[PDB]
Amino acid sequence: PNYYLYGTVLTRYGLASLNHDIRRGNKTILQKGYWNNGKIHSFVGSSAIRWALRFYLQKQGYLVNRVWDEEEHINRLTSEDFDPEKFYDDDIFGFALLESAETEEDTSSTPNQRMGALGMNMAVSLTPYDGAVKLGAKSGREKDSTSLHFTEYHATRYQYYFGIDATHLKDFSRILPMIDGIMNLPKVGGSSNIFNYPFCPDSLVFQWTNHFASYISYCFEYCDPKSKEAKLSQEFIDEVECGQIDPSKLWIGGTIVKDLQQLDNFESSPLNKAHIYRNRNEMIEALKTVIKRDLGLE
Amino acid sequence: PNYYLYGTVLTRYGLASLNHDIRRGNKTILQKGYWNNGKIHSFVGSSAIRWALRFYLQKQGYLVNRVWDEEEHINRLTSEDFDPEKFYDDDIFGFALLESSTPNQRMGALGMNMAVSLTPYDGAVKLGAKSGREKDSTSLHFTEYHATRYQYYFGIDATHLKDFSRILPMIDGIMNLPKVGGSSNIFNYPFCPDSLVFQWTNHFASYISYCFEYCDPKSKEAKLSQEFIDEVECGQIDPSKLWIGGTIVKDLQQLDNFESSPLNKAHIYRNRNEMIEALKTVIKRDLGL
Amino acid sequence: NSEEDKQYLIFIKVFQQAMKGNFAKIYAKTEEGKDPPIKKKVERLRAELNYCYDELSFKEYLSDFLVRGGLNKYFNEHQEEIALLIKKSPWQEIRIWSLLAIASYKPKD
Amino acid sequence: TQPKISLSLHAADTTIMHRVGMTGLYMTLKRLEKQYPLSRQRGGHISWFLTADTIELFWEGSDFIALSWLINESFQLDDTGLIHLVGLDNDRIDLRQKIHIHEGICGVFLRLNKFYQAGEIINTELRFEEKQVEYQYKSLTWYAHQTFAEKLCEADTQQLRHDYIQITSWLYLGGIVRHARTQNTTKLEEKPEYALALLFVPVVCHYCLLHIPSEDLKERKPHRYLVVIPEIKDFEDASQRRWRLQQLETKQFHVSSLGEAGLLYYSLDDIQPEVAYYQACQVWLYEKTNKASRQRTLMSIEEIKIDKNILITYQQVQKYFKTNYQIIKYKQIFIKVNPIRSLIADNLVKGIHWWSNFWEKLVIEDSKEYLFNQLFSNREGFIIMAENSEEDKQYLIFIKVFQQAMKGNFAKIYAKTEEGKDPPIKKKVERLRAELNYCYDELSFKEYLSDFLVRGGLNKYFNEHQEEIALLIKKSPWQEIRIWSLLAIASYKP
Amino acid sequence: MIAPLILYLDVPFTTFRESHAREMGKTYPVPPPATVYGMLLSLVGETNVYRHCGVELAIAMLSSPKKSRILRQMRRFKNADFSHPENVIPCYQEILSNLKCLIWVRSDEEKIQPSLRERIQLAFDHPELVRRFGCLFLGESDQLIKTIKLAREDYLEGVRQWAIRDNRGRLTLPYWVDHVGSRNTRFLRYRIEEMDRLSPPDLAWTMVQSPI
DNA sequence: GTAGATCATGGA
Repeated sequence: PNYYLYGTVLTRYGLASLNHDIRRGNKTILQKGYWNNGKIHSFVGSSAIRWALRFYLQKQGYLVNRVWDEEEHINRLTSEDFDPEKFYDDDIFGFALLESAETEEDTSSTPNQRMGALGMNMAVSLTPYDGAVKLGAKSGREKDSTSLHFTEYHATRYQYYFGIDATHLKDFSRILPMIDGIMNLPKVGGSSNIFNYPFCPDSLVFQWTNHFASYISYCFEYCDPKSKEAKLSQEFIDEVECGQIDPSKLWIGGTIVKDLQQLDNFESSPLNKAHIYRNRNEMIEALKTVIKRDLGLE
Repeated sequence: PNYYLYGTVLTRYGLASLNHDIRRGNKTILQKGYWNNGKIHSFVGSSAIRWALRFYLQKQGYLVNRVWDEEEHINRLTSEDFDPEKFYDDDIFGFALLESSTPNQRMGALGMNMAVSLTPYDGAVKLGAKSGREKDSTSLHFTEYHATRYQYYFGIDATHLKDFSRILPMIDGIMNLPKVGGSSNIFNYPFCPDSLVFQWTNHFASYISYCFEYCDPKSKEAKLSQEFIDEVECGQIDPSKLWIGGTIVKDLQQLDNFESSPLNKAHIYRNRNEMIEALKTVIKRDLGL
Repeated sequence: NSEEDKQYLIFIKVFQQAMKGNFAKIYAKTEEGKDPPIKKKVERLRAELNYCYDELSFKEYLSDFLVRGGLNKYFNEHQEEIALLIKKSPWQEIRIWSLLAIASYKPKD
Repeated sequence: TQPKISLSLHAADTTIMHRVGMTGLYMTLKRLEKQYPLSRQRGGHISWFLTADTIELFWEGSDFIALSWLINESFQLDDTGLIHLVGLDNDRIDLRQKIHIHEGICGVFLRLNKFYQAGEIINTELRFEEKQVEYQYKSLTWYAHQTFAEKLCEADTQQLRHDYIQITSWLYLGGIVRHARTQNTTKLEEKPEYALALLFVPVVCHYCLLHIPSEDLKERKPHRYLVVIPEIKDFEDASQRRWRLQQLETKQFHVSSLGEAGLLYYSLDDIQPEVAYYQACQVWLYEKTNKASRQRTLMSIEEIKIDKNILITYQQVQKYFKTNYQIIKYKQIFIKVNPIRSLIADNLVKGIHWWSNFWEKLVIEDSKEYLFNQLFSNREGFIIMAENSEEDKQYLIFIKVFQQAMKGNFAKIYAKTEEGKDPPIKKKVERLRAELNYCYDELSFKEYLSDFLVRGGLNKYFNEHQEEIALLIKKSPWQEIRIWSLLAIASYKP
Repeated sequence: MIAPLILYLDVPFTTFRESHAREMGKTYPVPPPATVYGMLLSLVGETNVYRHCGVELAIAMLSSPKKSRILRQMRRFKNADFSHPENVIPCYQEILSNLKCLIWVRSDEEKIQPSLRERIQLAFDHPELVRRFGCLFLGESDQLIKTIKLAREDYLEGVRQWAIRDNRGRLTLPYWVDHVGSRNTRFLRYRIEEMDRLSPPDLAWTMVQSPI
């Protein structure tokens, strides 16, 4: 019986210049693209968040094959032959070998590759991006080149969607450290020197279910640019009321709980029978208890 | 363990012009942009605060690689090769040598975000004009100023420091910040903190970024935000890791049912020096200094 | 047209009628000479509108000017709407509308 | 008999590059048939039957001999060492455009020294406006297109291969080998006929130079290359379009946007009112990643679909806006592009208003009024574009209102200032532009605009359109109003 | 005959890279039949790709997705050393935002029972009996599927952009993909016709067959 | 004798 954990997490409001694009003159372009209603939102690549989770796992013991050398700013491999049974990194994020690209099958016999048990979509800004730049002239009378640069930033919240096949894990107990990393995400790659943007969640909609599909990918939206209210999307509530997305499988926490409770008719709403906790730690503890009971981790 | 010092610091009320950008003709425009609920706020760049901290470290006598000549207004490097083991500035703020043995870059322990005006920018301008009836193209001009308090968010990865003891000078500099780059001749805005919310925890998550709000859109009130208070009440933020100091302490203590709130058992000090001393004692105990 | 647009247009017409009344009063006052100035009156009105620095001063000046206008039939027809619009709206927006009404004014031939 | 190579546009396994290659082969075969009327003259008695959308090749004897003859005659090098494609009418084209095409091919297709042997750097001084400018280009002695016939045929039997041929990025643009450690296996493979088509690709596609306006033209010459790859509807149509494009001057191929190049490829097309015009093309951007980059890299691919209205508007823009200037300095011909034309062409391609990004691309990104000064030179084009606007006449009414207000504001000071003390329009317009740039939000900009309108005195246009202009000012976004104020300043007639 | 299974599909982000687009990540406007076939095989948990040859798929676009480019530090096998800087290259990848489409599955030509249509119907009927690994995605592994559900011919009852097999069409989508090189990749030319039909036309059906 | 690794090879 497969067990999947899907989740949409919303980040705190702040000034962000996280992912960036190819530079153009003095401007470091924030990377962006179209989203709902055709407006342009700033993106954060999925590889960025996967790198953040990898670094979280590396930073707290958790023997990993791909070790990030902080001194040399390079990535190193402890073992050339990836071993998902031993390394958290290979078990969760998967790997691809040289022979994986010159053959059609997945074996060549040691496995040729491994599809990562965790997949996360890219993070998008909850609010459409308006052109905002910052001056960067460096101190000193000697005004040569490499000075007077422009940095694009975005003062909104970011939301992203992730999903894990917990059954696909070689070691079932490895899902708990990943959840801890998702909540205690250190830093998603970006200009932390100038724009320190904590990526820790402040609103969650998790779903622990055996269904291969979860219609909760991007449930947070408020639009109305230059704001931070971040209400739950109407279509998500409508899908909850319709009958799909069983409320008993939903886990809602963070600051959205206050807005959900303040809604009228919420006591009789089908969304009421979902596991709703204002405290994210309490909801995560309850969800991890359920996960350990279901996966036999006890 | 991995210890982080997160903090949101609020400045005093005053007239500020510290964040000029590319001027439009005659008038000097200060940096501004959209913020909370769609109004335009004035931002002070985090590089300004980083420069102020660097200058504090230099003035206090600490070994700093990049020495700033006050009389020459130029920057000089004592060692062309950055050595985070020996120099405080290289250890703290990092470096990046980009030109055609030792590493060429460092991530830097200190991470700072932009300083944001607590009050939306109204649009105040000030006219300046050179005295004398002999008037030329550079006679009269306009400078934009803002009467507000600036709040900014910073984070320190203590374990990332090459020398763990270097975190204390950074805290001292934050509480004794020199002039933050601006127009000190005509708008002397002290950037020393008057309200702090610090967090010294081993968990990577922080919920204190920009935790201050205004009671009135045009007022010097600076109350704590309701979201931060709610997150303290619900138990998300551990009160034993919370350090609140400054003038916000009075407003917190006048709150109803304060003695029964979990916010009560947080480290609350009206005197900022006492709060800093207690926090530094805790930090020294935790880091084994 | 939305209701807000309707009230905005009614306010523009109210201000234009008030200017008609004020300029007629001036014309009656300075009948002497070749012709009473018209551009000077508009410049005076613009300067006085720009003099206002806060909500109270601007609204006091606007009410005084509206009363000096006279009958102001468009205000007769729309007591509550225009009164609430003046009381509620930010004074900067009302000044913008007043200056638009000044710019879009046609002197009587 | 039975054609040894058969190529059709209707084949379901072909991509756009394959069809462009068949078009290039069709043009080359037409030119060769004109050059060699009798099949006996051609090596191997190679003969072809060309239709609207089909190419069939017949030859006798060894396949290698006939293919070698066809390929060697198709790709040639003149005495000076320039690439000489017989598919193009080389006698009709001038030396400068031949050099341009050769440089584009060498910078896009022959990026690698593994596929060309370089000769000496030939320098030629052609007089232009009583000035001799020295063009310096890298002459060639061989390129892979010339000797691909060996790769097309078997080594021993000297016959056409019955299997797939592993091709590289010089044949198919972007057909890179991602993993160099798998060079033998992970290589794009094509049938021999499609390999021949990909060989003939470069004839049809055209090359434009992209100018970045952030850097000054004088301070650095352009290096970004744009490849315009058309979508083929018919062999005859595309052949005629390319041979017509041979008319364009070399200075027209320097653009500041991909959409400009895409529209320029179709600029000479004749519009038939009774025929529904529709054409599409792709523009490929090749740009060095860093300063020390050895070869250009494919950075972006933009698909452009043009209709009758877009083509008509672009033709009007080309006719009325200022053409590309040709600044000539010591042994260099710096071609100064028109930013307004590029911006308007990009806006037309994207399907948005032609004034969509005028402010942040014309005032914010202007160093020393370099872009601002061109507005008064393109005033006539601005007037034509506004007059022939497909919709939104209310904003033209607003243009008239703002121009009247500007007239009043300027006339006030010009009456205040006596003769000699009167400043030119340049200083007042610069001050007005700076004041417009000062505005940061809706309230401030609308306040300034309203005060400016009042200071402009009596405004007949505003009076005649009270409700419309008032609603337009109240409702429209302030950025759009600022852009239209800018282009009303540009089209202001003193 | 049994009505063809209809699978509503909603993906926040999707990248259908082109077969010959290796230097830059150019994407197809519409999911190719090969990608949809692979997604369905993943949905039913079928690792063997030759198992369900002969299934016919029809794709109807509920909206025109917008194309965007994102920079990416993608890795490659260029040097033997993993830490060598040559193994990381920056290049653009084109993505599609807010892709909504309806997929028709018809399995009349399958010679192996149970057919793919029956397997999908059974998987949706009893999701707890599906044995599969990983998370369902369309395109890249990180581009998860938001909503995949059984729908009717008129789920949005609006207007549909069908993918019609036209020999003069612009798009060249593959119904079989060779991931090593391009020898075994098989192509077909399509066009996107704006039609108000609630059922796929005859030319809108593509049969997934082996290159042999 | 052949595949993997290594090295050359490119300007105005």
